[PDB]
Amino acid sequence: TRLYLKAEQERQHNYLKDGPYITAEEAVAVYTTTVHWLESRRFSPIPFPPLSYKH
Amino acid sequence: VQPFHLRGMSSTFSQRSRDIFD
Amino acid sequence: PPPLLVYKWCQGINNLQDVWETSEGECNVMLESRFEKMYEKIDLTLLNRLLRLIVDHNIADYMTAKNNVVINYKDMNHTNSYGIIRGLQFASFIVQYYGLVMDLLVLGLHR
Repeated sequence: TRLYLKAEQERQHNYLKDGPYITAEEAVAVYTTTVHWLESRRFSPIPFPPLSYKH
Repeated sequence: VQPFHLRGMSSTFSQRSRDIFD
Repeated sequence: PPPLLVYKWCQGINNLQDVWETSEGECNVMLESRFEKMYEKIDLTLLNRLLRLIVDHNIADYMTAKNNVVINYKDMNHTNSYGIIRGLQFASFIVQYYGLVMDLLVLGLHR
């Protein structure tokens, strides 16, 4: 448990040091892909429950 | 609204995050 | 129950249009695989941007904000910034939506 904690604390600091491992273009690709899929299905977003949803 | 901008980040990591996530 | 899933998968393999005919050199391929390190390689900012399309933005900020917290084991404290906290309550949603984003990459939009 202590060894895995020392590994996790090391890899999180390595992520904070080396920056994000994802590029911007792949993020734009998956974002526009999700946009095209959700606009293809006419998905209505989940609203916040205002005062009394009665469920 | 008013995007998240994780507690954490250093200077250059904030710069890279603002570059690739905006 | 998952054995019913196996039974319906076998029935779906059986009920295709001429699935076992190999007189003209056709082939059947069965791929099975696992997404390696699916739980540890979710960036939280990308998760928030993909999560703001389906819910209210305060809900997505609450779902992203819980993942950025300090994990403790009896002497050891470290903050979490990469990968989701898999033991949350609502985390069962997060794996099932993010993996949906994988289906648009593997299967393609048309199929």
